[PDB]
Amino acid sequence: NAAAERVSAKNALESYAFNMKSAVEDISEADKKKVLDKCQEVISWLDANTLAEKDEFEHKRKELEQVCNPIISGLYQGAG
Amino acid sequence: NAAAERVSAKNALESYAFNMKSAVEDEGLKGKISEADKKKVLDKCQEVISWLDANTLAEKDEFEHKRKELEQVCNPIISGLYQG
Repeated sequence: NAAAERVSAKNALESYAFNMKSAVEDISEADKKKVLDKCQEVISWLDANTLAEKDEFEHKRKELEQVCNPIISGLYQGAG
Repeated sequence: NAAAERVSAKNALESYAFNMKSAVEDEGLKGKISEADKKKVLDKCQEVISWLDANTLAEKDEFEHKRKELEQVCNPIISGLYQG
């Protein structure tokens, strides 16, 4: 149901943001900062948008994963 | 340096295609990724690799477009695996 989907999108975003902040504090130093700052911006956004709609959460999670997924996986490297 | 940015973009695209391909072909992701997700990732990796073989001397921003295309397909999967 709608209430359930909304909270699930929200928890998906929150937990990714915090787990990524932590993960990165176990790669480049500029890239660390990129992740941390983005997680921090999503966290502040989440703090002010606790009752936003499911779509808004999912949108922010896409933004977050776009920045963080490549850096944390090391996927861009090796070919050089 | 334009030459270097171009090469960095090409390398990142190449790295991603081959590394993702290898990641999902991993026998230790059996039942962690759905067959549909896996086939999708693999097909896109192959198409990119095949584009790159034909476009070795393309412009920086063409490699970037291509890379973002690959990301849109891979990111949900990557996120799904870091979530589970």
